[PDB]
Amino acid sequence: ILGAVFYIVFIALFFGIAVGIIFAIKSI
Amino acid sequence: ILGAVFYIVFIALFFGIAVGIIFAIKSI
Amino acid sequence: ATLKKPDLSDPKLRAKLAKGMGHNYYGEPAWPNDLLYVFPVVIMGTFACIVALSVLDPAMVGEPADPFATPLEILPEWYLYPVFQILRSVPNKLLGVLLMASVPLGLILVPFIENVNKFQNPFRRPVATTIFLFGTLVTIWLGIGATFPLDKTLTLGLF
Amino acid sequence: ATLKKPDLSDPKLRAKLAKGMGHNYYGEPAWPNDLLYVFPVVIMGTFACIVALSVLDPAMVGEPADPFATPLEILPEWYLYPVFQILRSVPNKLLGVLLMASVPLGLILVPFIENVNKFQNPFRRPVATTIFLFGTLVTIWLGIGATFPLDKTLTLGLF
Amino acid sequence: TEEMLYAALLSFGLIFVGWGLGVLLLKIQGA
Amino acid sequence: TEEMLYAALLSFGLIFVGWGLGVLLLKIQGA
Amino acid sequence: NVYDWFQERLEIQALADDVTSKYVPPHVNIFYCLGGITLTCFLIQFATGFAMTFYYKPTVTEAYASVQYIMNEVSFGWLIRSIHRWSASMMVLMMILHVFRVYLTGGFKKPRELTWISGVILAVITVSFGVTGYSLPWDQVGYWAVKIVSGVPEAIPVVGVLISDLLRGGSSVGQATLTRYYSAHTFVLPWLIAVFMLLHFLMIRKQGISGPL
Amino acid sequence: NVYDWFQERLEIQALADDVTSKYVPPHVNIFYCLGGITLTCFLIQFATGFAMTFYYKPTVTEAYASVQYIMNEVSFGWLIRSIHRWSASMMVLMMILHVFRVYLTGGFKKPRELTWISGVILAVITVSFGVTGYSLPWDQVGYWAVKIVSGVPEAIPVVGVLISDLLRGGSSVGQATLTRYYSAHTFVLPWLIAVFMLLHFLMIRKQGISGPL
Amino acid sequence: YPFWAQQTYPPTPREPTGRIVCANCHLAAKPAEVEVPQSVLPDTVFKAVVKIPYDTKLQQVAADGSKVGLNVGAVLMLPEGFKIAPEERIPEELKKEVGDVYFQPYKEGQDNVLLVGPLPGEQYQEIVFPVLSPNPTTDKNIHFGKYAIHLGANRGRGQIYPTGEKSNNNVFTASATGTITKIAKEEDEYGNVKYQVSIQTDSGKTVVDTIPAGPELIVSEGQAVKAGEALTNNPNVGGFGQDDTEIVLQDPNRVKWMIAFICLVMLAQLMLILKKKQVEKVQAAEMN
Amino acid sequence: YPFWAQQTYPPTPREPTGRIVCANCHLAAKPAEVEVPQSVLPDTVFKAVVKIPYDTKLQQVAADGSKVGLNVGAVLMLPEGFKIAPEERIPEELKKEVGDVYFQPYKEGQDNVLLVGPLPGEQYQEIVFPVLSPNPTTDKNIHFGKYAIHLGANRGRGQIYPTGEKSNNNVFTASATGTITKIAKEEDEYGNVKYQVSIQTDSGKTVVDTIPAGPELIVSEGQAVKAGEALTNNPNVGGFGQDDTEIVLQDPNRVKWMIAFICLVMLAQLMLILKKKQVEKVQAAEMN
Amino acid sequence: EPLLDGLVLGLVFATLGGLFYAAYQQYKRPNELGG
Amino acid sequence: EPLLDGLVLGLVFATLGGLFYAAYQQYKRPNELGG
Amino acid sequence: EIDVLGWVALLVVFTWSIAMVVWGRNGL
Amino acid sequence: EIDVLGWVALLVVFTWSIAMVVWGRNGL
Amino acid sequence: DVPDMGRRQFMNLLAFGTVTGVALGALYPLVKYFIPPS
Amino acid sequence: DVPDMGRRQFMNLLAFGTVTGVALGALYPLVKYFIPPS
Ligand code: HEM
Ligand code: HEM
Ligand code: HEM
Ligand code: HEM
Ligand code: HEM
Ligand code: HEM
Ligand code: HEM
Ligand code: HEM
Ligand SMILES: CCCCCCCCCCCCCCC
Repeated sequence: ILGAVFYIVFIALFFGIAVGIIFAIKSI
Repeated sequence: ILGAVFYIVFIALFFGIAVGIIFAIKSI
Repeated sequence: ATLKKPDLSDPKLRAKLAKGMGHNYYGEPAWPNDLLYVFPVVIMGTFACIVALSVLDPAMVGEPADPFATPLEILPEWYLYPVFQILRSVPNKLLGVLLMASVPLGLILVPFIENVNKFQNPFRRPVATTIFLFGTLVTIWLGIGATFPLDKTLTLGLF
Repeated sequence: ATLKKPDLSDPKLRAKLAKGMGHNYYGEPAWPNDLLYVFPVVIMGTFACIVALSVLDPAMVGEPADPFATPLEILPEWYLYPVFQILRSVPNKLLGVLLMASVPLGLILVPFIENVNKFQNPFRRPVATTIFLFGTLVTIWLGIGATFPLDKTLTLGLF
Repeated sequence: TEEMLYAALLSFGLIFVGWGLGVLLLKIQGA
Repeated sequence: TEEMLYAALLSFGLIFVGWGLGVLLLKIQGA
Repeated sequence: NVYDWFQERLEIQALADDVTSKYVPPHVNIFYCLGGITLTCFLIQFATGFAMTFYYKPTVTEAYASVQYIMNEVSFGWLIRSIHRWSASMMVLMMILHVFRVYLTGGFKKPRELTWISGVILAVITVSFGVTGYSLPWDQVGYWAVKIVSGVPEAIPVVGVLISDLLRGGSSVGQATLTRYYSAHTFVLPWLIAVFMLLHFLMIRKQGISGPL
Repeated sequence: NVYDWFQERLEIQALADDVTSKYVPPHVNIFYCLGGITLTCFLIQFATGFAMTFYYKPTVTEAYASVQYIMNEVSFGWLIRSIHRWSASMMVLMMILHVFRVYLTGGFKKPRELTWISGVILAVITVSFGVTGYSLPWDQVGYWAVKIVSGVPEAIPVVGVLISDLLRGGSSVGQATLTRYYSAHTFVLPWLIAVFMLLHFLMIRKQGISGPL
Repeated sequence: YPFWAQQTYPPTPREPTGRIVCANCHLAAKPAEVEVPQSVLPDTVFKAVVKIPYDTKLQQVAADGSKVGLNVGAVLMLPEGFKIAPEERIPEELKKEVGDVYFQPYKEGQDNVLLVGPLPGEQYQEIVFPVLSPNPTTDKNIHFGKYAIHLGANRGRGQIYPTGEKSNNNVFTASATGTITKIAKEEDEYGNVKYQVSIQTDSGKTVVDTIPAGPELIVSEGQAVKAGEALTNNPNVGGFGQDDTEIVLQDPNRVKWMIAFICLVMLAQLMLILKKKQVEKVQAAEMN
Repeated sequence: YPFWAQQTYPPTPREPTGRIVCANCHLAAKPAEVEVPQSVLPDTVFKAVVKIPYDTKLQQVAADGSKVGLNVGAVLMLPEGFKIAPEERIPEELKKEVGDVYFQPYKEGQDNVLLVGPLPGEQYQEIVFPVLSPNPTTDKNIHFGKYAIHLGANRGRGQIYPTGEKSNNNVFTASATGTITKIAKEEDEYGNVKYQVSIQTDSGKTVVDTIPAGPELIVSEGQAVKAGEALTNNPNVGGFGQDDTEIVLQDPNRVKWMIAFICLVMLAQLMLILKKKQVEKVQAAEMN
Repeated sequence: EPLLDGLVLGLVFATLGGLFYAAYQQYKRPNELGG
Repeated sequence: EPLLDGLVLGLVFATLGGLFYAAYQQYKRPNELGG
Repeated sequence: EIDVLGWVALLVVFTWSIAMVVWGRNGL
Repeated sequence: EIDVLGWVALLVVFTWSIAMVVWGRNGL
Repeated sequence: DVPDMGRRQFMNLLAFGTVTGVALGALYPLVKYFIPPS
Repeated sequence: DVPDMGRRQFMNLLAFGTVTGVALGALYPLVKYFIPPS
């Protein structure tokens, strides 16, 4: 259960970083 | 001295074999 | 998506296509798209997973060798379970050795046996596919069997 | 004698000749004349000589290692005599190490130094040849020197 | 036989997560 | 320093013997 | 200029031209990585393998203690050996999956059967790596595993005992066995797998990938 | 037909065509064999070297006795070790003569300087083979020779002791040294010399022989 | 009993084959399990759960011949450095979970090998061990890494005593061959019950196989069936069992550094893919 | 003497460095050589020639101080299995060449290590050793192969006795520092000649360096030159010397098989060249 | 090593499934030169 | 190993001589493309 | 409970690798 | 005196090799 | 609209920089391994 | 005048036969080496 939460937060974090960087690079 | 004799006989032998085989193959 | 079609107006390519080749003359460019940008991802991915596994689940050190004490519960590594199951179950040892040798040697014959057919897609060749799935099933079955005691090794503790 | 002349009517060959290449496009055919019939002779000759030497003059077995007993008369193999002579004679150790390193590194510079000249024949380049012979002489000299005692190692028991 | 289960389910399952994720990024950029 | 002498003289000398021999065979066949 | 310097002599451009002339067709999916991942696992084995030769001692009195020494005393030794233990299993697994992808894509059929054969040979070589490696620690499992596998060939009627006696270096398992096995694990198999990987890769690069489905 | 079988797939004829397209010019005399003779000596080392790994034991308690065992008990072992002792010297000698022929024929000048460099590297590697091999018997000469050469790097002011400590695996010469040296002699140097010989030969086969005089 | 192992086998409970001397008297074979965390940080209290399951509503033959329940006992071999946690370092719920267990080391200076039992078999179907992990930082003889754990668990009465003589919880057999004639129970009021079984003819013969009382009987009268005939039936309903497992004495720095590395890898991968995406554009602006 | 080596060094004459204990008393250094065949067949008598050269017409200081010639002595270490040939297996000329040498083993069961001397230095400038090679066929502890031989040869009187005290064949030195005053030879008719040399002043001092008679003198009167001043000159004219060599205990089968192989090789080479010659013709018939 | 065995079985089944899926996907909609 | 040293010196001098002879031989009578 | 994060890491790299490989080559 | 023949052999192969190499390629 | 010369090198540096990071990170423990224990 | 097809194979056999001889001769002791001592 705990590991699942951590997993979600981890992938969500790096996913967010990805979607962040792409738009950061795109719209600039 | 002995080794020199042996050397001469050895090379002479194989030289003779060479000159032998060449003519044996050539003139046949 | 970065794509080059096959140049079917080039006899050199057609000659290869007829020979079952030339399939690296069309598609996306291998360099830099795949080789420079994607292969490293695979490498680092592999290395990363292996490192993580190594850290979390490091190698153990067993007890020193005793030639006068035969262990209980003695197995090889997983990829030898099927072979191991065969060798201990089959009474005739030479038969078992042959059966073992049959694995790589038989595999060497596969290409020559299936040259009858030209197809690649498993769906366009269901006999071979059936035999393959059967083989796989028997393999895993023997594999699991290797771990059970000799009594219930084949029956697998079922029938 | 089985000989093919250079085809100087072929731009591709001339382009190589200008670049200092294409020298394997003329002469006797490499196959089968040399590769199939002469190379084996060289191989078997080499092997034969080494075998004869091995039989007549087999390898010895020295006395076991004693870390508390430094041997008298302790040398490396011949190809290290010159280097060995340098290292023990030169008082400053770092200097000696540099002098040792100077051998392979200096050799690496040879091609770039002598690119000034295009000639290959030693007679058409007497400076380099003189320096080379000098080097060889100094090398053999040091080599022999390595075997003599440190007192007469350089003077070589002469002057 | 508990570590084996975890290993199996996860090694089999997270592949589809990664897959879907990749597809998701593809959809986000619009290929 | 006797084996060394033999080795030197012979290793240096017999090369010319082999050489001359080869030339001799060449002359015998007539190239 | 460096490029000109190299190009003047070795025609370096010939390489770059060949690498960029290659294309990857649409039917090449992720499973086509499995071959290259099997390789990646081997390079790791080569690195970590090599490293362990700097501390491991192939003697019945020295081995077990040397493994301990790598695990307990050598810097990151535990990590090196752990990687070497994992990446071997992974190599074998990725090789099996590679075989699956090859078979279920019909890439083994004409004109690529030599690649398949060299592959089978490679597999036998990798299993050999595994088996020989397994016994180097000279712990209980390794010793009793070697003692079992070494005896199998005896079933052959004419030349079985000879083969076994060659494998263990004698009638029984002992120092000779460990020696021969270590030689096999750290010298023979590397060169063999190298050669057959070279042939594998040359043939593949020669003919290219198999067609679509 | 076999030729057709192979030709259909790997275009075998491409090889034979390349081998027979090559010619050897008049200025190529007997001394041009020296390179190929240096190689022939190495292949012998590889064979006899490998063989001795089946009986040699790289431990301070086992080595000397194992060498004795090869000399006195192993079939033809004395011949194998003798060949290995002679053919090493011969390799180094033939390499020197090869260098003579190269220099005094100006084959090192443009555009073949990379071949020369790779050659120098090869020479350093061969000398390394020699040095590391020399101490494996772990007799008096070998031990005291290693003890001398290992200490040389200490003269470097910043990183000498590190280098030496890497070479002997510690502050003094002992088992670690023998281990590292054996690894070096039977694993590292073979792969290195292989690579650099490969490069040497590729460049030579690429550019061909140097011109006449 | 677990202490008879100490008595009969002072140095160690485990034999070089890994069989555990317990089996030398408890000849039956029932399952047994040991559960522990996959990893533990140094200087940490954790749970090691032994499991010795058996049909709770199933009784056995008592020493006198009665029908009493059965107790459980076990030996647990933990890695070097591991030991029972001090009563002060054990939390409430765990302390409650453990119970009135009397963990007993196998001998002086071997606190990692622990004997347990006899304990009530109904309440202790599983036995909780409160264990404190060692600390490589303070003990330089301890290292991080993976280590084995060995369980030897048992339920029910044994079949052989330390003296050598058998007990009344196993089958008995005939002597040679000859007519049986008697079935009695020449019981004293000092000693307990027995059972008489005679032999005769074939070669004289007049020997009697007087056996304890407890097992059943499947022999009536007048037979001669070799030597080894099961005439008493097997009354045993318990048995010994082994299980091995592994535990990782883990260093957190080791883990967190790994995590860092992984994050770096993922970052790098991401950047590479982004670069490819950047190139995908440039290439698309040169199609036609 | 060679036997004082046995006395002072029972186990072996050679030290782990390979120095030979002989040098511990014969402090001078003169050359020495040992010659043997490069190879020998098993069970064969052969010559091992020791050479201990020195200026024949050059005399040394005698024990009493006189001028007598000098004798030669040597220790020779041969490989295991080698020994002096039985007088019956030695031919005439060799037997004559050897002379009245009394080859003496270093100790019981060490017949390969042989002591020699003192022998007359004028006639034995070189010393012939008649040696019989071992036979691996009959002695399974002996193998064919290459083996070392160690020589330790000497001529002239030593400088130190087994008891420790010095002799009259080396330089003497002063004690500390102070005025010398005397040069006499307080000789008895029981003992031999001596030489008195005194010391004084600087710090009291009245010590005398009474030295044996034999060496020369380069000090007259009234000096004080530290401690170690060469005042006696070096009378030694001999010295110890070492030489090592190698011998091959050769198996003839080993040789003859090699010869066969070589012949085969030469045959093969010849045939290959002939084939090339055959091809040279075929190729020449397709030029133009 | 239960973990290993779990990984093996999981990856094997996943891989096989993926391969048959890849085959079927091309079976229904043949790419250019599909065959 | 005196034999080795003898072989070394002999072969070295012979080789050098042979090389200079080969150079001189071409020096006097240049082959085609001699240079 | 850093160990949990430890395993989660392995899982996340395993996932992310497939994710990035897929996104990279418009995966399958 | 088989040893003498033994060395003679070495000498004869050394000579004959050069001889055959030379004769083979019209040597130098 | 279109990425100029400078913007490419930025992504190059960004990617291969991190990759170099991972390379060094991976290569660092291997160097400490080969240095012998004191 | 000119050697026919058959006469070539004769020299082939003659040469490569002897070479094979030397190969086997050289290869034979190496096999006995790898068989362990009793
Ligand atoms: C260490 C073991 C092996 C390594 C490193 C390896 C490596 C590779 C690589 C990198 C490729 C390029 C294509 C790809 O990855 O999909 C490949 C293709 C191939 N492999 Fe392997 N392989 C190994 C074992 C095997 C085995 C066991 C087999 C068969 C039993 C095999 C048969 C093939 C075939 C037939 C191809 C070409 C298929 C096609 O063209 O579509 N290889 N291999
Ligand atoms: C150049 C290549 C390789 C070298 C130099 C090498 C070297 C070594 C060394 C020195 C050891 C002893 C250390 C130990 O016992 O842990 C070892 C063990 C081992 N090797 Fe390798 N290895 C190589 C490749 C491989 C490959 C390809 C595999 C399997 C595919 C493999 C499997 C093993 C195994 C299973 C062990 C023992 C495992 C253990 O100790 O727990 N090795 N290797
Ligand atoms: C997305 C990742 C990958 C894909 C799609 C893939 C697929 C392929 C394909 C289609 C081929 C055929 C080559 C040709 O037609 O010329 C091939 C060959 C090969 N690949 Fe991979 N693979 C991948 C990963 C890797 C990795 C990570 C490595 C090494 C680290 C590798 C090494 C090789 C080698 C050595 C060959 C030999 C055949 C050749 O050179 O053409 N691959 N692979
Ligand atoms: C194991 C060591 C070496 C081996 C096996 C080797 C092998 C070879 C071979 C077979 C050739 C073909 C031409 C010939 O044999 O004459 C060659 C050419 C060449 N070698 Fe080496 N060699 C070695 C070391 C060296 C060294 C030490 C140098 C320079 C210091 C060197 C520089 C060259 C050059 C420049 C060529 C081409 C010269 C030309 O084209 O005329 N090699 N080598
Ligand atoms: C794959 C290549 C090689 C392998 C596997 C190998 C292996 C071995 C082994 C196992 C030994 C120990 C046996 C002994 O001490 O005699 C040894 C010794 C030795 N090696 Fe090698 N070797 C190789 C190549 C070379 C080369 C190229 C040289 C020099 C150019 C060389 C020089 C030596 C020397 C001088 C000894 C000790 C000599 C002696 O014992 O008298 N080796 N080698
Ligand atoms: C008469 C005997 C020999 C002669 C005249 C000779 C001379 C040469 C020449 C001129 C080259 C230049 C190659 C080119 O231009 O393409 C060369 C290269 C080479 N040779 Fe030799 N050599 C001889 C013996 C040998 C032997 C016995 C071997 C191996 C057993 C050998 C192996 C090589 C190798 C590996 C190269 C690399 C360069 C290439 O492949 O072109 N050679 N040699
Ligand atoms: C070493 C681990 C051992 C464990 C964990 C163990 C466990 C037990 C337990 C729990 C009981 C009582 C069961 C009940 O009353 O229902 C028991 C009784 C008994 N054990 Fe053990 N035992 C061990 C070793 C041994 C040894 C070494 C012997 C003999 C040498 C032995 C022989 C017996 C016998 C004969 C009884 C019953 C005696 C009676 O009831 O009068 N066991 N054991
Ligand atoms: C081990 C080999 C030795 C040899 C071959 C050797 C040889 C000789 C010879 C030939 C002489 C007589 C020379 C002459 O009269 O001109 C001599 C005398 C002498 N030796 Fe040695 N010696 C050896 C060892 C020793 C040892 C071990 C010692 C003392 C421990 C020693 C101390 C002396 C002394 C003091 C004399 C002369 C004593 C006197 O003249 O009163 N030598 N030795
Ligand atoms: C099933 C693996 C057995 C490995 C036996 C190794 C024997 C040592 C010599 C190496 C031979 C390897 C041959 C592999 C084809």
